[PDB]
Amino acid sequence: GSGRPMFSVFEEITRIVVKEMDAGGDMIAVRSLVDADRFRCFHLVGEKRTFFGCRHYTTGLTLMDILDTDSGLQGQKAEFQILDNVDSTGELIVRLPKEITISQKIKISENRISQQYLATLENRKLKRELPFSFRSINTRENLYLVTETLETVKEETLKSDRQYKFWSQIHKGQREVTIPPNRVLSYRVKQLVFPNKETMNIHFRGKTKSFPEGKSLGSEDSRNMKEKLEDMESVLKDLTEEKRKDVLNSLAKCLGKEDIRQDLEQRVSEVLISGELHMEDPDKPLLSSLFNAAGVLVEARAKAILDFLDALLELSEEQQFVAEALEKGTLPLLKDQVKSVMEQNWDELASSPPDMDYDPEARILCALYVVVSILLELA
Amino acid sequence: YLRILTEWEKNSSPGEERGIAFNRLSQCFQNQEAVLNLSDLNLTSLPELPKHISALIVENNKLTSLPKLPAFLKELNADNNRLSVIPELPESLTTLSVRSNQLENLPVLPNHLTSLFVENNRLYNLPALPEKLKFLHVYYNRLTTLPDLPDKLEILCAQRNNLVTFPQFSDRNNIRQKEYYFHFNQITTLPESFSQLDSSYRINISGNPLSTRVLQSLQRLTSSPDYHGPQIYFSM
Repeated sequence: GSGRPMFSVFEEITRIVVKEMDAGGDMIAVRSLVDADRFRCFHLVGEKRTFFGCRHYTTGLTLMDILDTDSGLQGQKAEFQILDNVDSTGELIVRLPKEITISQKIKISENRISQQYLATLENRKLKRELPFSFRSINTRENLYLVTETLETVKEETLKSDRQYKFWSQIHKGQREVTIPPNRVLSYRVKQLVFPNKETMNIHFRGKTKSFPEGKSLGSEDSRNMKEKLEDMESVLKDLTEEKRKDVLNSLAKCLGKEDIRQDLEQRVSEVLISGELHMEDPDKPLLSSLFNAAGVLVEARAKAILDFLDALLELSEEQQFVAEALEKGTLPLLKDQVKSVMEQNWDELASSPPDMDYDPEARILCALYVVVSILLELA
Repeated sequence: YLRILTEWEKNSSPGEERGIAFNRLSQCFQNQEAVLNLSDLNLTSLPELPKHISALIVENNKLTSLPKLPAFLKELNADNNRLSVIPELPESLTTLSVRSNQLENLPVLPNHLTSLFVENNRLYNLPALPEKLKFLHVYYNRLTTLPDLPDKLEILCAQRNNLVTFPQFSDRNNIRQKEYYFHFNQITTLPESFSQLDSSYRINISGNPLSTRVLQSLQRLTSSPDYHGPQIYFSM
């Protein structure tokens, strides 16, 4: 359920692809090259809730890993349904802006799952042996099926000379990425719903929950980023200075350390889903701070820490600065600088509506702001 | 015929792989091969073409004009060339791909043409669209209007043009799934007929100077619990 570090130049390219082909539509840009192989048609994608809204993450699963098996659908082995029911639906040209160089246009190829096949995904029964990646999904997250992809047709190398304003207002010229052939750049999804533990339907239009059994129609979160960050700060002020020290140290050990961050995220998610703390956690202090004086888990603390840990992923080149400012006690100056850049180049970006499409620079500034604010309040 | 190709070979420009081209042309004529592919040869000209060919693929070259097309061509792929004009199209043509070239106009389009890809050009006008047309790419051009759309048209990519008026549709005479892209244009109004289109339409008119009245009517129409119209996207 974890995400992937920030790959800024690649996200720039894929977002340009999405703007020129489905501006304002439902096509989604692949953020990380690392995921451009597990976002193909028939692949299953998870949707988790973060500070900025929703994050799509790879599962490695496909529809065939969970589904029991004049349209041309009878026969076909039922094991290679992936290649047979994915049709090439044309080729397209994306004109690149001035900041992007190619080793002025990139060619891409579109693949789609046939509407016929997608029409058979009603009242389908899941397999009797479901992979652990599927049955251990947090029953509050969503699950999607990749329906359409746009991919490169050959190996490309691209450069961005675009400069981020916060680089000079807080020594690298161009950012380069080499994309292998047939790598997905943008995709479209359709939601998978599971009315019970043995059934699966496809959902085409409208927001919904993939696991609706026992749940009711409920108005979802609509807070902006400022409200969310302030509620986080209040959550940490309801903490014993000892619990505050525990959390601050556990978080400080994560800067520049991807494995510590991933393990802490997974463990906080574990204790959020279970509500229990066992006697086999070295990071038991942090996991202890998630419980109130009555030994009951405060989900707000777990969600705040998970949002901090997820925001750390958008800071691929900035965690060293934050750690230095935490050690030298200069986080106030850093927070002021970040707020200044946000107020100079963007408008009310700190009050952005939930699940806003963020340009990479904007998302990096917001993640930096959240991380610095949390570390400052905890100290 | 062999002497014509041999004399055409005598140019031998820098980067022109004209020997490979002579081999492929002679093989195509002598064996009566349905497909002739001269792609990625940096060629600047083409001789008389084997008049039996079904598909001519001359993508990624330096062509500025094209010879007379064989009378039974089904597919013509001339992407990424410098073609400022393309010759008369045979009625047997069903796929025309000449994207990424230097075209400002197109000839009369055979009525049984199924695929037309002319994106990345400088087109100012489009001819009457063939009735059997199913897939059309005209994005990255300078079109100000579009001909009335045929009935069997499934994919229309007309974004990034200079469109001023919304095109005339086929009165929902088609009932399959269709995606029409009009984003990044100059359309300021929409016809009332829009409110009678089915859910089978996916229309993208984002990045358009839509008037306040059109935007408010779109918001009132899509916000109604009783909206079963097109999947519409409108965002500036």
